Amino acid sequence: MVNSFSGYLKLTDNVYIKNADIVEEAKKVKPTVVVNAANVYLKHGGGVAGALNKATNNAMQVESDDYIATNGPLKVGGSCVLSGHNLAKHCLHVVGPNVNKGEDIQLLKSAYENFNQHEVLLAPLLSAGIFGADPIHSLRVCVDTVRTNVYLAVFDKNLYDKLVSSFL
Repeated sequence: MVNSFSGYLKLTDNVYIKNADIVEEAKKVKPTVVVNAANVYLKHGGGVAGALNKATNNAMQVESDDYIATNGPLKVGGSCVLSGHNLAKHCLHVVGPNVNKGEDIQLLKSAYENFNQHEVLLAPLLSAGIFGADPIHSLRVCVDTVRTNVYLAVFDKNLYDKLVSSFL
C-alpha cells in the first residue's frame, strides 16, 4: 500500500533508511507502529527511549510502569506492544542486547524477529547508540531478518552516511 513516509533511501525490497529524528518522523507520519529501543524494565531513561518518552510527556513511562507491575520484565530479544500515545497507534517496545551489560549479541536477530509481526514499522537500529553494538552489524541483521516493511530513522548524520556507504 502507498504510505506517507518520505525522503527514504531504499536499501532492499523491504528496508528503507533516512537521516531523521524518529520523534519528529513519528509526529509527522503517525505510523501504525513506532519501535522503541527498550530495556527489560521499560525504564525509558536515555537514547531513543528517553526521547520517545519525553515526547509523550512521560505517559509512555507511566503506562510502562503499570505493564511491569502486572507482567514483570521483558526478555532480552523480546518485545511488548503498548500505546503509541501522541506518536503512533502503537509502540512496539523491543529489547535488543546491551553490550555494555555483557549481553549476547546473537540475541539481536531474535530482537529483530519481533518486527515481522507488523506489516509496516518506523524504527531505530536495534542495539545501536548506548546499547553498545556496532550499527553496521545491526543494519545487516535487520536486512537479513526483517521481511515486513521497515523505515529506519538514523538521527546522527555521520553515522547515516557511513551506514549507506558501507551497505552491501
